[PDB]
Amino acid sequence: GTIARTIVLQESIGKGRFGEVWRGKWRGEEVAVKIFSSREERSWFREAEIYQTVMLRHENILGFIAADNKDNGTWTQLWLVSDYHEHGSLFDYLNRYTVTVEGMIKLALSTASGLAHLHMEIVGTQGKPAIAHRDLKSKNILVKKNGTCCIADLGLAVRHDSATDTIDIAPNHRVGTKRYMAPEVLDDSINMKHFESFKRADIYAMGLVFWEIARRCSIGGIHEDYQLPYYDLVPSDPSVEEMRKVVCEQKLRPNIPNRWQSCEALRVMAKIMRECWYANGAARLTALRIKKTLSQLSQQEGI
Ligand SMILES: Nc1cccc(Nc2ncnc3[nH]ccc(=O)c23)c1
Repeated sequence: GTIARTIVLQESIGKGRFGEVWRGKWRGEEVAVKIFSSREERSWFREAEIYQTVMLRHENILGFIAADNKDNGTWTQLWLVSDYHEHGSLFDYLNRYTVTVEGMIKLALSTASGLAHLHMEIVGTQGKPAIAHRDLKSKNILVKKNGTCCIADLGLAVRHDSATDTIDIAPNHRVGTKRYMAPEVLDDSINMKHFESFKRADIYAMGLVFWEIARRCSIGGIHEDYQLPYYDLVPSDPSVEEMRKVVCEQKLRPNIPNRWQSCEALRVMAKIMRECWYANGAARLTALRIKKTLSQLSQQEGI
């Protein structure tokens, strides 16, 4: 179509399970283009569908531009064009850098604001359904030039129909990254007919992302090396069974160092992590509550 024909692909930046991401140039601006082959149409259409949700746009959700198709004369490519963020993922960003207390708050608060907006239902003519991500992880969050985050990779999301309490794709199977799966997802006790259960599972994964950020907070030169949650307990690419034995059976969570109690910002962050990590989903903090807590901390710090 008219958009893909005017875009020049410059570099393949990533190869995921669904599609390949490229840095492209559109009307002289950098854009990110996710390309799927003809046989991945279901995945491409679903992601285009979630990104076109009414009232979805928010400073902390990846800016979607357009879905399109491009025929090179041999095969057709299915495109999803979005805003380009040079830092890339929060995973890449935390591996490369350490952050200040201010930097940590900015990353955590923006992640929570994006999640609170996904989770929020807006009632009306131009109403927005509540949305649950189902695959929140530091590799699915991007860092913007201003040091704030935006949630990306919404292709596995589910949308709620509030009047009937029904989910748009009626999920009957476990999806997402095994390492970040909530205890109720790992042991398959989650009620997949209960939308609030998917919001609660996202909060647990956001808790693990906050732990990743806090390790990289550098105070008086003190900080931890980058690690994925459960790095000390499971192998790389862990199985459901491996995760379940740790999270559900032994009931372990990532370690919270006592030295996070000697700094106010880290203390608040530690308290949030613990309250995201309860085995009972109903006891977890909401994304709005986390946003309110970190907004108060940001104000106190003068960011
Ligand atoms: N869901 C979705 C759809 C289309 C592109 C993307 N990825 C990106 N978007 C914007 N900047 C980026 N920078 C670096 C790596 C990326 O992967 C990236 C995700």
